[PDB]
Amino acid sequence: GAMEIREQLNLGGIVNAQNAQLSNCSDGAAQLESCGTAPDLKGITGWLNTPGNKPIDLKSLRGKVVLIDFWAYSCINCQRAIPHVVGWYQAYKDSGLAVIGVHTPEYAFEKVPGNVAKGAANLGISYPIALDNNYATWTNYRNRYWPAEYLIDATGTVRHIKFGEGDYNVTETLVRQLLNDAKPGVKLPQPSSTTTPDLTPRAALTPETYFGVGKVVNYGGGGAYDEGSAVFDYPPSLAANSFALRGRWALDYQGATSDGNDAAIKLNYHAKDVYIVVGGTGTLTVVATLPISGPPTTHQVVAGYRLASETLEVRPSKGLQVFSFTYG
Amino acid sequence: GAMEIREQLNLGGIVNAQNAQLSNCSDGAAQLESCGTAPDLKGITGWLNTPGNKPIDLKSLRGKVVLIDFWAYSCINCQRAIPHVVGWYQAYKDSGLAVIGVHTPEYAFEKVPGNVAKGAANLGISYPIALDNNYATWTNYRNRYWPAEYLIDATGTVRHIKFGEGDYNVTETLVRQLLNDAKPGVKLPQPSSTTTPDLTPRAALTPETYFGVGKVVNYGGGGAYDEGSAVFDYPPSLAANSFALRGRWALDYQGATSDGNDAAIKLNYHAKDVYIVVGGTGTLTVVRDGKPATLPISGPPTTHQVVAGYRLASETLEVRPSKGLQVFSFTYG
Repeated sequence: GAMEIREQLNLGGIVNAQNAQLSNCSDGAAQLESCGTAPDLKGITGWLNTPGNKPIDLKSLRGKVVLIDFWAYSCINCQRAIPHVVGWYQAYKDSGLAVIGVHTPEYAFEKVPGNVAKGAANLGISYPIALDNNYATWTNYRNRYWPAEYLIDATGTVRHIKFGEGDYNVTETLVRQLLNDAKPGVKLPQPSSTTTPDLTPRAALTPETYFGVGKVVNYGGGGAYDEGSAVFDYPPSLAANSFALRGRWALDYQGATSDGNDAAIKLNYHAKDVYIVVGGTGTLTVVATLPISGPPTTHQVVAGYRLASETLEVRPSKGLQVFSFTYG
Repeated sequence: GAMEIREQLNLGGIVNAQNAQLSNCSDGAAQLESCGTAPDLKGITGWLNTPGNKPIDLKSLRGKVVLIDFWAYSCINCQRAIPHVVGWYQAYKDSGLAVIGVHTPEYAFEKVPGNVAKGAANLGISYPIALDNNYATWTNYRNRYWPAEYLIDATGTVRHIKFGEGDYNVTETLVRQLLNDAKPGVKLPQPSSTTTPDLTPRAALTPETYFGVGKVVNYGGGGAYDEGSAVFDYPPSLAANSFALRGRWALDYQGATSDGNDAAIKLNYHAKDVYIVVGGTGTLTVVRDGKPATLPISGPPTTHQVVAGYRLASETLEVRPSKGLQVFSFTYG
C-alpha cells in the first residue's frame, strides 16, 4: 500500500544520484515537463540493430531527441504499442529522432537474444535494441510497467514519462515539439497516428493470468498450487476471471507444463481477445487446434466480436509449457 | 514489473469468490461500470460513528448507494480528499447515500482507536468508520492505495472504483446518478463541488519519504541504513528528492527516532508544502532558506506542517527533533 495522487508516476526501485529527479515528471503529461538528465543505460547484456551490435551511450545522442521504450516481445500490450513506435521511428528518424527499445524480460525465455531478435522482426523493429537481462536499466530508470516510455530532449533531459499502454497522440505531440526545439523550423510529415490506428483495449480486462507458482493470483481451483507434479481437477464452480486445471501438470516458478495427455485448462475471463504464452513443441487444442513450435510467445486462442465475460478450455499436448493468459 | 493498460486498476492481493469481478471496472471511469457484488467488510476490529459502535453489514444497506472510502488519518492525501467525502455525506445522506470510511492504518499508532477518533474529529467525519487493523477489508477489496474509493449501487453492485487523490467531480457525478437510479425522481441539492475547492496538488511531488528501515527508498546519506542506533553525518552532496541524517539516530521498521541532542535531518524536496509525520513529546526545529521555526510536538502522532510554500519548487530544509521524537516520514502538498 502507498499514498497516491492521480496521474502520479508510480516509480519502482530506489533513488540514486542519476534518477533522483524522475519523480518531477507526472505520468504521461500532455505538456513538456522537466525531470533531470536521462539516467545511463547500464548493465545491458547485449545489443541488436546497431552496427556490429555495438553499444550506444546516450551522451552520443545529444543533439537528437531520444525515446526510450521498455518492452518484452511476448507482452501483448507491448505488441500493440510497438507499431506506433515503429511508425514514429519511420516518420522522424531523418528529422532528429533516435529510438532505443530496451528489452527487459518478463520470462527466462525472453533472455535469449535469438528469441528477442525473432520477436523484433515479427514486429518490424528496425531501431536499436538493448537487452536488459539483469534489469539494470529498468531499475536505473525506476520503471515498473510494460510498456513504458521516457522522452529525452536534445540536451539529454527527460521531458515526458509514460507508464502503460495508450495515449499515443499525447506522446507524439511532445516528440514533434522536441524535434522542433532541437532543430527550429524543421519540417515534419503529418502525425503517424493519422495512419496508425489506436487499438488500445478498454482498461477493464482480466488481469494478466500467471501460471508461475510464485506469481499466481487467480487460480480458482480448489486447493493447493505448489511446485512439483500432481493431478488436478476443476472445482465445482470456478470464480470469474480465474482458471482451473484438469489432469497431470508440473508447476514451477516459470509456469505450468502439461504432463499427462489429459491435461486441460478452464478459464473464465472478461475480454474480447485471449492469448496464451506458451513454450515448447506440440499441439494446443481449444474448446480448433493449433501447432506450437519455435521461441515461446503469444498465440491467440480467442478472437471475439466484443468485450464480454466468457469461458474457454485449452488442452496443451504433453511437453507444452504455459506461462500465462493475456488479453485484448 | 507488470503489464498495464493506462487507466487500468492496479489491484492488489489475490482473487477470491467475493472480489473476482472487481477488475471489470477501470480506474476512476467517468461512466458507470459494473464489477460484481461488493466484497464483505471483513475482519474489522472496531467501529466508530455507529449506534453503540456496532458493526454495519453491507447487506443491511441495500436500497442505498454506498461509498467505501479507504483512508488513514495521518495520510496527507486522505486529509485533502476527506473534506470532499464529508461534503457528499452532508449533501446526500438524506437522499440515500451511506458512507463508510474504512480506516486501514499505515502505521502502528494508527491502530489506536482514540487516535483515529481524534483524527476523524479534526476532519469533520461523522459517517461510520471501520477500523481495518488487520488489513482484512483492504485485502478483500484488493486495494493498493490511500486514498481509494469503491462506489456501490442500491443493489449492492460496485459501479465505480477510483484509486488515488483527485477527480472528485467524476465520482460525485456518478453518486448523483446512482442516487437517482435508487430513487427515480429524487431531488438533490447542487453538487458539493460548488462549495468545496479541489486542492489536489500537481502529481509531481517528491515521493512519500519513509524513514522505516524496510520502506526507505530515498535515503541519500550513503552507507548502511539498518535498524539499531548509530551516528550519522550528511554526505558531501545530497541528491534531489532525498534525505540524509546527522547526529545519533535509532532506526527500526516504523521510523527514525532522534537519539541525541545533535540529531538532524536534511531534505531535498520538490513540492509547495511539506509535512512531517512524527510521534512523541518534544520540540521540532525547522530551518528553511535561513529561517527557523520551532514546533511543539505532543499527543497522537500525526502530520505537522513544516513548510508552507508559495509555489511548487525544488528546495532544501533541515529538521532538528529533540531526543525521543520518532520520525515516520515526510509527505507533501
